[PDB]
Amino acid sequence: DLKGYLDWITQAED
Amino acid sequence: ESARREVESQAQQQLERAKHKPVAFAVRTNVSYCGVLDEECPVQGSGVNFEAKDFLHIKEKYSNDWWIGRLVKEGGDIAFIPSPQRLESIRLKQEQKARRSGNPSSLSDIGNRRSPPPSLAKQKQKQAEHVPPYDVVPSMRPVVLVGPSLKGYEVTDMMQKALFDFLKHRFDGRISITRVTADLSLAKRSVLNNPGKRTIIERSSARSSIAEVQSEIERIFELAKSLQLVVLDADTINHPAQLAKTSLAPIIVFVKVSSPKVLQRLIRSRGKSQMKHLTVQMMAYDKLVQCPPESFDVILDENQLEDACEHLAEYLEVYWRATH
Repeated sequence: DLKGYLDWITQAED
Repeated sequence: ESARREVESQAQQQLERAKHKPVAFAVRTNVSYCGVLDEECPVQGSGVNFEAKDFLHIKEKYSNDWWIGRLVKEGGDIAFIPSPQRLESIRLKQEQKARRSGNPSSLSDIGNRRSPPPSLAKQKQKQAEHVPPYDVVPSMRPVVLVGPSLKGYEVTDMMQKALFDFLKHRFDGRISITRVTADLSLAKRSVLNNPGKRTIIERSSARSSIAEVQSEIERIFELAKSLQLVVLDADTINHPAQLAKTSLAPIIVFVKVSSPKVLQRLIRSRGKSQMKHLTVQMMAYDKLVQCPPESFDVILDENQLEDACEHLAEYLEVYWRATH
């Protein structure tokens, strides 16, 4: 869950 | 009688001809009623079997007692919806079949206190609140994301921006997304006739920004009138309860992290800047989780971006196929 919630949340606004 | 059959045929032909006309507007009910059981419908057997809090799309006009409309359901046909005044009449009919409606009780007291129904026994009274049965909601329900933390902080901004980009790319040419900088939580309808009609009054509300909020309200209404899907990026939403009593009634979309530990280690993965606000982020997260599932419209609890993306895409595809 962390792996999917870390890359995905850091690519958009990121 | 020939006249009733003639008007039946005329209404049927009008419906057949107007099945392919542009949609005028939309409304939402809040009462349990069926449009087929009534005897006042101009067409019998082709009424609407709706329930509380349902959405109707109206295209053309019939009279002061009925309108023509379809449901937002998939494959919904054309039926007749009772008018505001007609719904008020049928509601008065709802509270007249009882033994009494006014002050004189029928508890084995007959023949002494006739007590003809005063103004308190009619619809004239009870005007302290007077919640209208019908409200003019936007034609297309706006799509809004909430969670998993405060809007305006890195984690929430990215976890919403990814979904916004996916929605824009998948629905390119059929969706419009705009950021609503102005506030939205004050979408009221019955505050006054016109709070702050002119900006030169130099009053408490004339110099305020409430008029901006209302102007954004009509902007959202007219954009939903366009029949194309609308997604809001306003950074003033952190709980659906702040936008549940308004007229918009947007499609609340919840993106939730399964555990507080995952959210706070995600926050730690950003840096010290978010470590400073981690406390309020956790507080808002837990408060929004305590909101019950029936408050939201859709849920996005999958830890994979893709799975949530196709989940939202399937829901919006169902909505698109249902309203066409």
